[PDB]
Amino acid sequence: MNPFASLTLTTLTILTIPIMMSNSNIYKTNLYPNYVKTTVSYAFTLSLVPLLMFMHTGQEMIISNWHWMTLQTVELSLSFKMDYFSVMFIPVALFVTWSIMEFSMWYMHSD
Amino acid sequence: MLKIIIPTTMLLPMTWMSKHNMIWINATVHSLLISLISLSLLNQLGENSLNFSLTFFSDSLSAPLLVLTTWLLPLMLMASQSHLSKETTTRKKLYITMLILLQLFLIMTFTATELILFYILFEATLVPTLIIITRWGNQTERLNAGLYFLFYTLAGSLPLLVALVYIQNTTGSLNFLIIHYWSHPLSNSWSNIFMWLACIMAFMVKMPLYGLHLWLPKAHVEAPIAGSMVLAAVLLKLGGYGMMRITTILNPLTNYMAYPFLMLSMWGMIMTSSICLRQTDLKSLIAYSSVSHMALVIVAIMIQTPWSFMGATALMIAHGLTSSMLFCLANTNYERVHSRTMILARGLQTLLPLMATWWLVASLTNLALPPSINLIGELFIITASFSWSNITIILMGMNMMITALYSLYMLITTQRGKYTHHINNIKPSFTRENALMALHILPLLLLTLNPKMILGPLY
Amino acid sequence: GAHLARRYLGDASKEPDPLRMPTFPPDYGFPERKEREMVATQQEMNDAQLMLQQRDYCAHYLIQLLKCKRDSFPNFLACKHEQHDWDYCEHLDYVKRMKEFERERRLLQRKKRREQREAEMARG
Amino acid sequence: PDSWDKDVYPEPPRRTPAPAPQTSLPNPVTYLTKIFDLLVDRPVTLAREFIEQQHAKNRYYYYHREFRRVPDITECEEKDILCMFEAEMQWRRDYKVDQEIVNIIQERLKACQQREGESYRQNCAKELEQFTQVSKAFQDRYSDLGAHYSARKCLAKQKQRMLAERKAAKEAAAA
Amino acid sequence: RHSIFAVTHVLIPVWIIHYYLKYHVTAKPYTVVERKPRIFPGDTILETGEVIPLMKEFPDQH
Amino acid sequence: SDAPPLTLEAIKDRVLYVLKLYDKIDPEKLSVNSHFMKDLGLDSLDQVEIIMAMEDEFGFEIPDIDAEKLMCPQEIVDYIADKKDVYE
Amino acid sequence: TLCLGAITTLFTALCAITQNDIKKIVAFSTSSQLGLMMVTIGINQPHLAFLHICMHAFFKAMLFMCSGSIIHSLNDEQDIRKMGGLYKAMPFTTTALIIGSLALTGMPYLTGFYSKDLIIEAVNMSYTNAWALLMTLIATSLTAAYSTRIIFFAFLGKPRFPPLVLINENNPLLINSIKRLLIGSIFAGFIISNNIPPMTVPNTTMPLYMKMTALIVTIM
Amino acid sequence: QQERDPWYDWDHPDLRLNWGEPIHWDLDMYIRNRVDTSPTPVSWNTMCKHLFGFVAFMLFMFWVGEIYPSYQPVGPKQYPYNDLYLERGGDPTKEPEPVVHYEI
Amino acid sequence: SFPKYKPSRLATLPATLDPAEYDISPETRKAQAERLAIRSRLKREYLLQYNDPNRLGVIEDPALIRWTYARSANIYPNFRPTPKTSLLGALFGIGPLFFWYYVFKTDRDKKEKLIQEGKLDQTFNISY
Amino acid sequence: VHIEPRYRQFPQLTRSQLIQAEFFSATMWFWILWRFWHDSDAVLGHFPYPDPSQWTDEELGILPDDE
Amino acid sequence: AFSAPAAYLTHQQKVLRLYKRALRHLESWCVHRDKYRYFACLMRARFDEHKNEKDMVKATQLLRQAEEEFWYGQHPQPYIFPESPGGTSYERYECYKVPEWCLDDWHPSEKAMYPDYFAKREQWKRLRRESWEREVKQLQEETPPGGPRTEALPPARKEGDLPPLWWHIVTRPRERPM
Ligand SMILES: CCCCCCCC/C=C/CCCCCCCC(=O)OC[C@H](COP(=O)(O)OCCN)OC(=O)CCCCCCC/C=C/CCCCCCCC
Ligand SMILES: CCCCCCCC/C=C\CCCCCCCC(=O)O[C@H](COC(=O)CCCCCCC/C=C/CCCCCCCC)COP(=O)(O)OCCN
Ligand SMILES: CCCCCCCCCCCC(=O)SCCNC(=O)CCNC(=O)[C@H](O)C(C)(C)COP(=O)(O)O
Repeated sequence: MNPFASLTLTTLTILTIPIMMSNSNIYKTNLYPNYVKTTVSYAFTLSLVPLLMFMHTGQEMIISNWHWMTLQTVELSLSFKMDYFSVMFIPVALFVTWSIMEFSMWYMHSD
Repeated sequence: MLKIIIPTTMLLPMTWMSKHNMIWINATVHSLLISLISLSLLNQLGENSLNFSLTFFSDSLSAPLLVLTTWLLPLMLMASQSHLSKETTTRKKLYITMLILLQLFLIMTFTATELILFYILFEATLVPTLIIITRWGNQTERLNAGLYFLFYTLAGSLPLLVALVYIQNTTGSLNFLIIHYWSHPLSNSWSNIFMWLACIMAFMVKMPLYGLHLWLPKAHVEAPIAGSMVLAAVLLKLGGYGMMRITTILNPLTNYMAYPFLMLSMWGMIMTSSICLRQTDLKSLIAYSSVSHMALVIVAIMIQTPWSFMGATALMIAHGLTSSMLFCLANTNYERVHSRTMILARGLQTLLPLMATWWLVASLTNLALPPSINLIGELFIITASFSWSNITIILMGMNMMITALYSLYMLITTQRGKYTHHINNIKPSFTRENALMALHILPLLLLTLNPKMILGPLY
Repeated sequence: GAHLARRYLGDASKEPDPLRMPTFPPDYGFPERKEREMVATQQEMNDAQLMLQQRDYCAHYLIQLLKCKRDSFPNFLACKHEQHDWDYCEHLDYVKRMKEFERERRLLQRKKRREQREAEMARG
Repeated sequence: PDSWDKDVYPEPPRRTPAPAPQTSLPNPVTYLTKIFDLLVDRPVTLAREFIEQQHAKNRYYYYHREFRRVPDITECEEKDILCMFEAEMQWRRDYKVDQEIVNIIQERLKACQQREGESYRQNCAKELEQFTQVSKAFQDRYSDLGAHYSARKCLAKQKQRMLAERKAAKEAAAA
Repeated sequence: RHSIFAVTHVLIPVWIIHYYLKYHVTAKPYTVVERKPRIFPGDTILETGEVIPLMKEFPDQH
Repeated sequence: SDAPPLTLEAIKDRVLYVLKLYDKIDPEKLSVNSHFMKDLGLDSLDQVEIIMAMEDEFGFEIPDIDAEKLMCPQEIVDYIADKKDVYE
Repeated sequence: TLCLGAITTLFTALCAITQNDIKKIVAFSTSSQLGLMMVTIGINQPHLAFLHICMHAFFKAMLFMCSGSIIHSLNDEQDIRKMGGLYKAMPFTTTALIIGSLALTGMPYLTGFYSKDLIIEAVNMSYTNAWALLMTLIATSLTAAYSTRIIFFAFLGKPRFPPLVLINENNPLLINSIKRLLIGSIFAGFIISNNIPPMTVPNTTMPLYMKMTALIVTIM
Repeated sequence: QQERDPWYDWDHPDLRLNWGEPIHWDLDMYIRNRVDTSPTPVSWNTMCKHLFGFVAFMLFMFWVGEIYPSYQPVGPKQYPYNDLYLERGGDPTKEPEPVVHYEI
Repeated sequence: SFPKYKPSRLATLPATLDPAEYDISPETRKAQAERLAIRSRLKREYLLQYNDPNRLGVIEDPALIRWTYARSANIYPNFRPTPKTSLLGALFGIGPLFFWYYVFKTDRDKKEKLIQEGKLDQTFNISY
Repeated sequence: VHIEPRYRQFPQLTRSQLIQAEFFSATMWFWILWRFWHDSDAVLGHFPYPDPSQWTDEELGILPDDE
Repeated sequence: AFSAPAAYLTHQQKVLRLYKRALRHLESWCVHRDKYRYFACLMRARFDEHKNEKDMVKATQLLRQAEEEFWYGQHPQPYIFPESPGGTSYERYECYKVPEWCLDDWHPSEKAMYPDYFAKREQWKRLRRESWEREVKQLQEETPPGGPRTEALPPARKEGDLPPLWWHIVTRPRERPM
């Protein structure tokens, strides 16, 4: 159903996997920078799809998935906005970050 | 709720009946079990409090404090078994007895349904803390500190007792439920003004207020590690709990009477935040940070709005945990270097990386980083104050900046830079210290996952 | 721009005020003025959800351009006639606004000169 | 779905346009949607079918608690503690229900804003009017009680408001 | 093992997120809200089948 | 990758390369132990210029103190070797 | 907001046209671009500001990466007074920096055109503060003024680095990253600008002396 | 502490302090992570004058440009339905004053 | 000739521009020799302990202890109530309090008066 | 690839980097020229700016200082 | 950074330091090499003009005027070497220099790795322990009763000794440890 929400949330969720894996036996090896770069590349090419959906049909959404807490009449929930700005700036930021990480794999080789 | 009180009174003799080399293990294990049992009071009705008997009752404000105390005792036991290694068995058992008695008095204080019993236990908490400070300190100033820590309390709390009995002679009862249900307004008269002052001043000096805070740096510096933990984490919250319980009868005199205290709290929060910057000691900085946070809590309680009450409860719990962790972190360095100067040991990140991580996390939680409960309480208090008056934000905003500054300042002075080139006895961190840091820090994040447990009865 | 130089360095009463304008009746020197025609109705503009600033007398070409852009999505270079039509309609609106500005300016200067001439005649 | 009630949370009939392509180029979002369907939507649907099959083999019911009606604080004697306790509990329950009503109206308003896109200012101003009425009523009910609120304080505030209204009406009748 | 990274880093998270959004987030009202799609004069609505009218035959100049 | 592991031979070669290329020193008369004042005929300003040339050649600045007392090429190469931590 | 953006961009460009540290120059450059973005917001053109963000990210990141490559090549040297002729020693980074600088200055058909040109046109034809417009134009001139300073002092002339030459850029990671950002800064402006719906009424009737004023100030 | 010689072999190189020498009363303020009193290429009371003059001139010029704005020789923008009365807030039960725009 | 450089509190005079060093004297040379001797003796005392293989611990610096003691505990015994200290204490400890009290009291009085009149636009103020 | 230092000599270049840089500069210039050839208006404008002074007095509806 | 300073700077040292500072700032002003050579030759001629002055008062006055002129004409942003006290990478690697005594706290499982290195370290420690007493005796014998007058240290005089106070100078971590 409506892959917009699933893809928009997945492009943000899969960015946290290497952070969770920062304790396994991949963070102590030399393959971690390439792993993070590959994860960012995959996130970018996955986020390229909601951009296409928006440029086709102009689709925007809000996803209030987790209800955090309610203080009297005020309610605070985990809500994400997927309007033009977000779905347009996520791919650009991911592309720039991928390029910067590829550059850093060479610039920080002696760190 | 005797299922929590009795196990402490059983912790006493089993501590006194344990083997010479097994006191710490038994004490830690059974204190952790008691904390796990006390974790069952978090199930609170939204309508009214849990009234177990005619003497003990639990509210949504009492339960987080009880859990904090019961969780505190094992941490104090873990932190105390380093500098007490050379002590004799009898004196170790006496130290554990003082800690157990303090926890028992705090538990019976936070749940007493009658104001005179609450006062009796809230004053009975003075003896073990004074004994600990003046017997197991390190410097010659401890005695003086103890004297201050006594009299600054008693001179503020002896009038309260009179007020209390006077109330019992007028209304006819001091039970909290009857007091709340039969509450009546207080007229504007000098007699009622002095009644307000008598009822307020004890909890004001127990926070403490800006003008009455002189005892806190002495008590928190010359005390041993466990004394500092219990003073900065739970013993300070007694004043806030007492004010939140006692302000019910003080209306409507509070709106007129709160101006000097609010002004003092705001300006003293600014002043103590500024003082934290130019500090040559390490424990005094944490003490003054505690003073600033408690001044914010005082403002929240004084403005007397539901959002302010929620923020006050959250900030109380968060500050207790954070100050305890900071004191433990400072104590580790003090044990390494045998001095309290901040600039003595520098660049400890290159020597103790995991301790550097713990320092970073503690400093981040100290400056109200989102979405930690520290920021939740601070922001609720700030919003309530802004509703009270739109200018207050300025002062609040100023404090925030200064707060971050001094926090990072400390994190930069002790951890970053280069080492001192002549301290060669910095051994690698033990498992005990890392475990203590983790047990301090993990509950903060677990609570920020589910904040409604620490937002008090106004939720 | 030169209008700013004339207004701020010369005579302010000879130049129109962009804030309060027009200050003359719309039928002062006109024998008949036809009401400006709006093609799209309110419901169509509401359904298309253009904007609150794109709902001018030019909105019909904008709606057509948005539609033709939406159907011809994969190739984004198929919308040139509609874009040019919308730009031309915008240009016509802009030249209408310039006409109004010039009309108000010369109307104000003519009125002031006529008042001065009448005062000079009445001086005798 | 069938979980919530469609009258408490209303929505427009969801008119959506039909695809009317004017080019022979392969539309990429259609292919991507088909791939996403075939690769993601089917396994999750099968997993949900299995989980619902397991749930159907063991189903039990939980009931929404229904509370009686007890005398309120207006018909409570001054020093009769039991009736005051019952009235206070009932008033607190009513306060919580009132807050949840405000929450429902605010959720309606948020759906109003998000769904109507650019023309939100005009399409669903009815939700704005409903929220204005609800907020005004809630304010007049529980505005300035502050902390340590009680049924007696709300009753006193209401009595003051009715006295002011009566005085205003009597003064207006003398015009 | 050539492309198990995609199935272990993309397919599993998207499966979990799609399940959680489809059967838990959607089950509550006003959780996933989409702005109403634009309707232009000429398109036909799917469910109703009605077709919107052309916009007043506006005059053109080459 | 990064710079090669600079050695004493390279340091001496570069120092003699810049020094024998100085126009106030005969290339056929200077040696490793050639004192600047004694058997080369130079004043303090020339030694300052030589130190600055060394700094520009090796990309690091020698402080004014510890530069007044580098009076022969061997001393200069020894100072550079001690600062850069070279073995051979 | 408009006044703050104008003063920020003008002051930052004026400080940039003088710095000797290349990283400082590009930092003042991005600060001036942020000031221009706030100017765009102040004249009620939020979508133009967002488009400027999207376009600026590409070539500013590429310029920083080129500066970092130059720094790493010359043994971590950042002063432009000690970097001489790198036009032929580092050809790929020279090409990338030239393209990025031309895009930043507003080359009439690069990724920096579809944003900066529209921003300048909108500022010219709006009921705005005259002083803010003047500062914006002067900052537009100073942008090219500091860009040509970077190019001239970093790639033209004669070498000034230490004699031991370690200039080496034949590493696939750096080449690939710079190549991707170069393709972006060349084509992404045209691709994005033609694929989003019209979110504002365009400026269609303009005097010729105001339509091309951005080019005039850049060339000056 | 920044003015102290960086090339001296200090006992504490970061603080630039030797062991045993008297410590300034305000050392923690001058730790060079903080307030710096090093000499400046431009004298004080000259940097202050230049900076204050620049900021004051900028503020005054902004103010004078606010009351002498810049615009284009165009009339007000025209909108069809009473300046979009129904869409700019609504109130559809008041029949506002008609706003008529004529051709020109 | 050239514009003179005048030092300030936050921009001190450079060593090269100080007349105090060009005016040499045998007394100044003796003073510099004594200062160098003191510094060298302190450095030798530090280095003898620093390089000692046997010692393992912190080298106790009397200067640091003296500085902390002077900054923390030696202040009150050396305090005398003087007009300067009395005025400064009264000002810096009372004036801000009274100023903030007046500001907040004026603001709250204006707000309460506006509330009593009924002109404040309090709509949607559900949470306080 | 292995690149050795030069010590006052021009660094050893490679054919690959040279051809890459030349190709990218050439494609940038080709794109610029193509866009100018196809969309020159975006630089020069598409619609002429009318001269306000050259509008006859009648279409603006004014009377010649008579009434 | 290695040689102990003196109680004062002589006139020659002051003028040489001024000459070096002036040349560095002139090179900062004159970016290109040929222009820098031109103006450095001019500066050298200007310094050599008063080379043989014997009036100490006049020389001191000339130095004072020259330093005032330099302070007026100094570059606001002089070129600084990357690893100089003002450089962009001054203290960059101070976070990697771990003191050697930390190796004494390693776990035996960690010392199981690198056995030869720890054997060599044990030899070095034994040498230091043996030589310390001779070092301190030589230091106490070679000093005036009123303590040292300067920060310089004597060398090893007989064949069997090492220079006094050598352990922490020899065992510096590295210039680039990691
Ligand atoms: C409303 C709240 C109050 C507003 C803030 C006013 C200033 C607050 C006082 C600042 C406290 C500073 C003391 C404690 C911090 C420790 C000192 C410190 O940080 O060290 C100084 C350190 C070293 O300087 P460097 O140049 O980096 O030296 C490098 C070469 N070695 O620099 C600093 O960090 C100083 C920062 C102080 C900033 C003060 C000026 C800010 C004033 C801004 C006013 C304009 C507001 C903008 C209006 C926006 C329009 C709506
Ligand atoms: C850390 C040091 C802090 C010290 C704080 C101590 C000050 C506490 C405030 C005053 C306490 C005494 C108040 C009395 C207790 C309340 C009892 C009461 O309300 O009875 C009043 C009586 O009130 C009094 O008599 C009060 C007299 C006060 C005498 C002692 C003065 C103590 C110092 C005065 C100033 C303190 C207040 C500010 C102190 C700030 C902290 C420095 C009513 O009298 P009735 O018999 O009922 O008759 C009325 C009907 N006809
Ligand atoms: C860009 C910054 C501005 C430019 C800087 C301005 C500087 C102006 C320069 C003018 C110089 C003067 O007036 S100051 C005049 C200098 N005074 C003397 O020379 C008198 C005594 N001379 C000696 O002792 C030796 O000859 C000695 C020269 C030391 C060599 O000794 P060495 O054999 O051991 O190298």
